[PDB]
Amino acid sequence: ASGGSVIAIKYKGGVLMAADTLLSYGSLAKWPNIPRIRLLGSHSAVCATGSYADFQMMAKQVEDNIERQKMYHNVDELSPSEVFSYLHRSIYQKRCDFDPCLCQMVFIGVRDGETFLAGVDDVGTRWEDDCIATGYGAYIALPLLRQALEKNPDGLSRGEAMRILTDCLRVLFYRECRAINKFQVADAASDGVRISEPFDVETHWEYEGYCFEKTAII
Amino acid sequence: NEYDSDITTWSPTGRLFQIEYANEAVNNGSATVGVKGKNFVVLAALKRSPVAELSSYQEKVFEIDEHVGMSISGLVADGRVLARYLRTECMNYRYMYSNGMPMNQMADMIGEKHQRHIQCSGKRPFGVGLLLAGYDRQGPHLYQTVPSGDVYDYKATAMGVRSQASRTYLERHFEHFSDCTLDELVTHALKALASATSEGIELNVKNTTIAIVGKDTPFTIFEEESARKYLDGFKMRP
Repeated sequence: ASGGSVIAIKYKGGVLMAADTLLSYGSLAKWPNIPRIRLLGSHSAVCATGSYADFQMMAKQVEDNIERQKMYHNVDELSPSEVFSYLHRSIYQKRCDFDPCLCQMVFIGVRDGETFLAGVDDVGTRWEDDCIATGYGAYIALPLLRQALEKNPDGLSRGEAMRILTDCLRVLFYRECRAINKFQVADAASDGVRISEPFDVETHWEYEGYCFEKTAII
Repeated sequence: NEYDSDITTWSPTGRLFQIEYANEAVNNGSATVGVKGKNFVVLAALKRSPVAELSSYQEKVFEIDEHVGMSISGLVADGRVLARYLRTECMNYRYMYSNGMPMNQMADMIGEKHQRHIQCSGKRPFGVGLLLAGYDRQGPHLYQTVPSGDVYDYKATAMGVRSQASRTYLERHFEHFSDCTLDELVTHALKALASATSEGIELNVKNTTIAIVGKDTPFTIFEEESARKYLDGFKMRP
């Protein structure tokens, strides 16, 4: 099994991470109604591309660590950046054992103002931006997010960023083979991460240039 | 008395005599006093005095990380065994989570490390007591470890030889510490410490270490060089 693509963007006050709700087995769309967005602790969320077993094990291993640490000792729960750091160190440690965690993850989180959005590969590479995307979203979706960021660097609004998230999800549906039209958007604001109900983006297949006579190679 | 031959033997009165002896090792070390403020923690340790021309110098105060620190009392040959472990663990934590280990988690680590050594035959309890001083998200923390393995979150404490007088002084001013500022904290700590020295000996830069750790202040030790800001003007006014 293997997930699809993930995209994520920071707006004025929070983060948005969108992902399709589908698990494929090679070319076969196996399960179209499973949730791929997990959320860790009470401030952060994660979503992985590629093999599902590895993401399922790694997210479980980093969700056991958060709750135990907070329950055993009287300490504050880990900030987004620190649970992401632990995620990255564990992925790198699994890679040194030739036991790779073959999934590119996108990690979002918000804690009282300091909003955090990072991404980690499976070889151990980690980065942070104002827009992340894995799978094929790094090629198709990411350029659109980058232009929508730079056309107004002051900071997008929540609706003005949800718009472009829909506009990139549409193209990802058009141009990615192993994808379906039923996505989910996890929105992380100061209160905390909140996953939305599945929704569908509308499409357009009625260009005149697609008519039977024109596309014909007689 | 034949019920103190081992650390794994209970006296008919449910007492561990090896640990009650190890407590006497702390009760005979050099005196140290810790005072916790609202945003700063101040440790003040009384080192050994020079014999009229010659200066013996031994490290009692340690830095464990940017925000932690510890003043030991008792057998130093155990204090180093514990400081190596605490440094190793605060590094293993800062490597994973890239942030300073919280005090409420480090005190428990010290407690477990102690307890692991009071339950087997081929072991012995650390005859050393610690004064942990830290600062994290929740503010300043001052602990104190004993050989038995306990850990006590204190507001102000003192341990070592003739530290009972230091505690008798501290148990009058410990209600106003949340308001006295840094200089006032170090003055309270020094006045409490000088109340444990011998009769004809007074505090001076030669026989006092002052460690400080607070909100915007990493753990800084203070020896002879810059102790004079807190030490050169100081009188034990009764």
